[PDB]
Amino acid sequence: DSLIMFLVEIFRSLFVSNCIDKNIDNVLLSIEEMFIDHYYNPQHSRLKYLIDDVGIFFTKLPITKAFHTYNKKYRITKRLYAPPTFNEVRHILNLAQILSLEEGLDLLTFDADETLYPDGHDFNDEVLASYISCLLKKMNIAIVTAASYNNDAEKYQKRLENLLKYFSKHNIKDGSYKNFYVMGGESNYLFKCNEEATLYSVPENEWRHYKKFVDYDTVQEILNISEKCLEKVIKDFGLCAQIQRKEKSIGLVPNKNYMIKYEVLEEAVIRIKKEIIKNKITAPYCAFNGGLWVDVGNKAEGLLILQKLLKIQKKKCCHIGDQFLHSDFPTRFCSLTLWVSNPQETKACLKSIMHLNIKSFIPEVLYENQ
Amino acid sequence: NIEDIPLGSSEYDFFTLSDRNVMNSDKNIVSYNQLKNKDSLIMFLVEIFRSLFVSNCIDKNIDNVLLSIEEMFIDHYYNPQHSRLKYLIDDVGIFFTKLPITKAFHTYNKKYRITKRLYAPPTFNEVRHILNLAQILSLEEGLDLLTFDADETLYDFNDEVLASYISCLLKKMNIAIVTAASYNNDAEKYQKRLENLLKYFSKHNIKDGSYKNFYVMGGESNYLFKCNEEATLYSVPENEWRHYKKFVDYDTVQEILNISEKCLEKVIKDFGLCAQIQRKEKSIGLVPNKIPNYMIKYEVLEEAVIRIKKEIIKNKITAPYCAFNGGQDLWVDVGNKAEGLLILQKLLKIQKKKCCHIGDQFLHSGNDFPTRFCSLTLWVSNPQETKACLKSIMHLNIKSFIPEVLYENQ
Amino acid sequence: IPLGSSEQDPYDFFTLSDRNVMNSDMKKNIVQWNYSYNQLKNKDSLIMFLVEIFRSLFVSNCIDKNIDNVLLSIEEMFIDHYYNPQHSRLKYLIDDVGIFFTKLPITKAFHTYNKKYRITKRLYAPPTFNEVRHILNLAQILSLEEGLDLLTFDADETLYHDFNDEVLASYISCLLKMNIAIVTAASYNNDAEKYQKRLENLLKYFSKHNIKDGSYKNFYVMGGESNYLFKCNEEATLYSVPENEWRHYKKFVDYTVQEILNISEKCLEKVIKDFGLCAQIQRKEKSIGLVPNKIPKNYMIKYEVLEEAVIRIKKEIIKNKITAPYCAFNGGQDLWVDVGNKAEGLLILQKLLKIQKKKCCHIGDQFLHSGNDFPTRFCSLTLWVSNPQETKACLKSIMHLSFIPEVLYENQ
Amino acid sequence: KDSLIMFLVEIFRSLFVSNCIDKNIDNVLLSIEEMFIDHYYNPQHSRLKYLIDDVGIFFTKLPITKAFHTYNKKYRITKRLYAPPTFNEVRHILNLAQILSLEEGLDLLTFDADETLYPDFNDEVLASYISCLLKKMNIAIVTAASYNNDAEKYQKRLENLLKYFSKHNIKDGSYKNFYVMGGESNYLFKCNEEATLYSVPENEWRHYKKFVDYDTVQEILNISEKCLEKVIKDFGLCAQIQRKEKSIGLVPNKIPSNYMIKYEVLEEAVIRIKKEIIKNKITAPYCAFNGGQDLWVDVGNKAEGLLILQKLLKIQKKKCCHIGDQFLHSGPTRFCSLTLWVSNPQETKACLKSIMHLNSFIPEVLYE
Repeated sequence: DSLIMFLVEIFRSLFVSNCIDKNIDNVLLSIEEMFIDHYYNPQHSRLKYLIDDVGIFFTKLPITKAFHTYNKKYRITKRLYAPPTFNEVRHILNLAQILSLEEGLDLLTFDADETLYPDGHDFNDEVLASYISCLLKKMNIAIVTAASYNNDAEKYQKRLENLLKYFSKHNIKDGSYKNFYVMGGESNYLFKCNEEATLYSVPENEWRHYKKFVDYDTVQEILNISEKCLEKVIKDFGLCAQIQRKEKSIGLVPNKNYMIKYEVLEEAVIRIKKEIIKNKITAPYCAFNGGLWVDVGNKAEGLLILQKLLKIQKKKCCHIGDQFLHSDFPTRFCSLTLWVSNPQETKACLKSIMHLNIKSFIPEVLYENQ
Repeated sequence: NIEDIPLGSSEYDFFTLSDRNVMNSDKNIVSYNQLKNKDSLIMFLVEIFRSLFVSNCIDKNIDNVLLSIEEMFIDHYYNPQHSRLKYLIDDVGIFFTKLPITKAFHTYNKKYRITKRLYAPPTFNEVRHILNLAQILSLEEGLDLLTFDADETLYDFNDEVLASYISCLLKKMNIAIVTAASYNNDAEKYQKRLENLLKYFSKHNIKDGSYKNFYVMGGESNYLFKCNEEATLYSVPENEWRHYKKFVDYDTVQEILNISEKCLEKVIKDFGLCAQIQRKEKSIGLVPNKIPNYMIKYEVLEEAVIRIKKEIIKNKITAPYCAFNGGQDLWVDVGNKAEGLLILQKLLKIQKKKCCHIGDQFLHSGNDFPTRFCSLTLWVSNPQETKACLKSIMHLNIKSFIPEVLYENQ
Repeated sequence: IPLGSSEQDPYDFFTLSDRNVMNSDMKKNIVQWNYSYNQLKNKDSLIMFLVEIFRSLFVSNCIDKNIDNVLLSIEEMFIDHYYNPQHSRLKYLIDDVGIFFTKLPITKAFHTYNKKYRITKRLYAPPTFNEVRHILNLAQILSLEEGLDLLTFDADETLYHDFNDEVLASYISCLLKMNIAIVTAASYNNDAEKYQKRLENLLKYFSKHNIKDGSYKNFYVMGGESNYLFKCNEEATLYSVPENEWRHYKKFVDYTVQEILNISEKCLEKVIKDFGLCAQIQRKEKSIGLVPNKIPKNYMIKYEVLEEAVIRIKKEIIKNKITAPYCAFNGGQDLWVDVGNKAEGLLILQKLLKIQKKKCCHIGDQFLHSGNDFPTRFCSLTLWVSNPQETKACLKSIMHLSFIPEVLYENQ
Repeated sequence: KDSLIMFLVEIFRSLFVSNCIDKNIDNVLLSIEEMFIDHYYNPQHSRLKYLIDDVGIFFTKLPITKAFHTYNKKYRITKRLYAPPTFNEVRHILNLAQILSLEEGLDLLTFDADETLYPDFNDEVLASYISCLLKKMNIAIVTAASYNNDAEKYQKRLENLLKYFSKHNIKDGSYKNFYVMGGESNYLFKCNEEATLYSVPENEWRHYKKFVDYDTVQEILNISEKCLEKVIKDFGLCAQIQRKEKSIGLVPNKIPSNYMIKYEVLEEAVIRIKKEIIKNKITAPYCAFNGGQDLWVDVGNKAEGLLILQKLLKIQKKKCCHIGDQFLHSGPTRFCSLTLWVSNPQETKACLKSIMHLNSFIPEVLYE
């Protein structure tokens, strides 16, 4: 809600000034030169001054070609009473990031909790599985999830079986199955795929040196502080819920199920962080309300581990998620992040990613089949 | 009559909260001015509880604050035009009953203990619950008519526990269904949408005379239907209830659709939409084509509504209508669900303190359906809330039952 | 004219109009810089509408380059609103914008202000509300290629106690050689001499410079907002213009006038008893006021109590169903309800002199009055000046209507 | 108190729109006073600190409930049906609670001269109160005007106040308790038997001040001088750069018979200065101030000077009270001593009259 709101008001002022359908190249190219200036000198840039929480530009964002591409198809400037909206600027920034990938991509990462199964149940989309299939032939595919199953690959495969079903038919002969990765526990458990389209655990020895270290005792007392507070949350609000503890995660689960108020869940999240602050713990963790789980580790550092493990340059990486569902350390600080809000947008970006170096193909981020 | 209800049939959310293609699931994360204009009475109470919370007194004795609010509510019930509440909030509505807002808060606070929170103040959704509680607690003498907004709270129908509650309440009061769907006077198509509800009526509502209390208002306020002993819908002739409705000349109805048709044809050209226009007897719509369905941008559909409203003002038309979106298509109806409610209580000769409407104000504008003007309204956002409110209505007068507006089994 | 004599503006917890607390020019601009967006937007919606446009151009880092395409598009809307004030696109975006009696060259006004003060060279301070108040004042002055026949001043806001500025008495004098009108809420019946005492040093200047060429006849004074008219004679002395002479240009209000005074008096008597005020009520033929008593100086009435009393009187006016035009103001230390309207007093002066509205200009400070009482740009072109330095700058530009118009600094 | 005043403004607004503020609101007020008392005991872990981050520290227990009753009984703002409490009335109530918390009196009373004493000093009734208060406490005046060691230049501004001391505060030796701190926190002065200012040697009080070396003080002025030099050329100013040893200023030139700089340019230049210093990794407390017509960046701050006079005169923080105007410097002294926010001379004399009667007199902070 920083860079998007930045352009939204700019377009709102061009709208009410009655010039947004005319030649706004002078305004667009000044913003683009701002973005190019920020890409070269990201510290003490002019964009940094206006938007202090702005990330790092790993690419040169062609925001002028992104607006012209979106406006030629959807004619948002021909609307007399409806200015450009939050979602249209978001589509334009997704359009600019895809257009900036002239070199191509070697690693494409997904947020499964938001992109592959936002419903909360196993993968289920053949067309989406087909896009991931053909993209796996050209690049590495990694999937990041907050599921807490420790290191048993059968539980993670249960959620992605419909996706691994498609790998069985087309992704075994050419050896592309070797490049598919799964990071469980946000950033603590890694899995790969074999010839039989089955997930197997990658031992820590093969990738532990790519993850920043956190003390075992530090991990535990994070869960200890989280445990006592949830116990008080149960007694304070008379909840019919139970605490489920794992090696690096602890959760507030309702008994089979019972409904916990969304506000009480948010209240519990604010008691946890505030308590961890009072004990002067500096280790990164992720207290998450799903409509509660406290994982030691976040999905952003999990994207970092995968970039080091595969030895990929920041330019050739792109992450796909839905920032509506979390409001968190932004994953945009570690990779190029597309923001998709429904499956039709996800299949639109994946189709344009399949045609990156092709000039005849126009980038689309909203309608897969239009 | 609809002349007394402030309709704004022809009168911006940069975040597009009402866009359900992007707002796909339970909404909770995201909105101040948007929630305020949907109901200024809720946000009026949200700001008062927030100050009591930040003054560190919301879990102590706040009866002094609640009772002065309740007295303002009682006074607004007695003189709704010159009351203090009418001055602080201008678009409140009419309190057809005295609202016991204090006991409604104690009831919600005793079960959910929202004042025990240290960091989350009472939210907009919780005050809406407390309001629904006050509306139900005010029904001390019962209900004679219960209206449902089918498009917002019922839809086809597929909920056996919901059908059972309606059947149980059908034995005690008139049940009316108001839908924006228009299938002319053919009750077959309306029967297909309410089939599982009518099939339940066949089993439990035929022997007693309860099936005679079921009404269906199609076309928002244009096509009325009743239920026979075979649990089958049949048209109530227009001549039977036409005098309960503000008369709109047939020449005015067609001209409204003619204005809407030419605006929509221009919207098709301006944006290259793969859509066509299907025209009904009293309604007209912009419908996306089927891909050899297509998609029209949510912002283009919102642009088309405003153009249609602005062109109707240019043509000096004061007839009530409802130009609205609906996610995927555009629809202009020469009809109004608020007048549809007024027709029903005039036909049934119901006094206003014995009527209750159930709808989801998130999915409609306050210009089309103004808040608290036809009857007392319940704002529900999910079926579990609907089931909880119906069971609470089912257990009126039953002192053993504590009214619940959020959780059915809890 | 969309008058809201009994309506009220949104409440201001910051009390910007409280002159006792906001008594420094340094205090005002700091609070203007922060706690002020809602009040400034209500004082003039077209200025704040332009502030947000430049703020977006500034933040996009293009305000230093060629922004003519934005400025000329804004100017086209001002021309279309001048040609169709009822259903202009500008009317849709700004409901309370008002009437443009002239074609405003807003592009040429921005250039003129920017080339002298270089507000565009700033990197951290975008254009402010007061600078887009200045560019618009310049746009209205540049719009008078066909000049002015009448120039009106709000003496309560722009000239004064009594008139005391000979340099300001120099500008009006040579301007008097066009019609000059003085509008004042001060009510002294048809007593021509009591109005003289407050314009004493202005009229004494007229005696030395405006008698020979006969310019003294074109000077007018509207007293009681719109109740008592005065002219100037050969001896620089005000004399009463009989009400019979001009009353047909004014909306007739039934001698209804007395009932407004009875309503306000009874409300102010309750106000005194409610807050234990050491004040009395003074009643004139067409006005009534709450004045504090003398200290056995004079006592002090709270600004908020004066605010409460104003709202009460206007609500009591509504419940009595009186729709006659009037003005109840706060006045800082004393309250006054007058059966008259300065905006109506301007229309009388325009009708009395039969002058086109394109040839009329008004000088006043909108910080000191409400828009429901004097609507924006509905009687004539209006210049919003904040201190005598801006008044002399604007008057000097009107004099030389080689000269580059200046509205901010008299010398510079 | 900008954050604390709006805290109560918003709470009294809800009591207004709930129709209960004229009724008995003792439960709401004493719930607030309990939060204030808990903050006085544990300021770092208080509920109030979570609500207001910049609340600071309360050196006294605030009787905000008694302050509300006192203000409302005389002015009856709860009888207003349409004008809820304003920012100023809560500010008046916050001044009442602080004066009411001084049960044991004051040993030091401090004045910001630029904000509350300069309408040169010309007010006899104000000079009469200061003379009376000097007979029972230490009176300190803090000024941003820096004339270095030269006491004759400072005395010009306080002449009519010092000449009032000459006729009343000399026989009892009250002049020995009058102090002047020029340069914000750099030049201390005292008064002698002739009602005349004399400078105090810095060696005698420098140990009460955090030390900044000639190397650091000068670099503040070097960066400011070059940023101000760019500003004069950027906007074509007819102004000069006046450099002193501990301050440097942008001063407009006089007219041929002074010129005026746009307030936005003076604000544009302060921001350029501050952001350039941060680029140079300087963390020393300086004060870049706008002041309407001329810019001044002084090495030092008025708050540091209040701490200097506290340690020098051996004054407990409960016995200190500062009088200033925070409308003029909202770009805080509340962290060093009890601070009253006054906006006009009548408020100053009202608050001062209440301080003379700290030990039947109902406190007043509005009209004397």
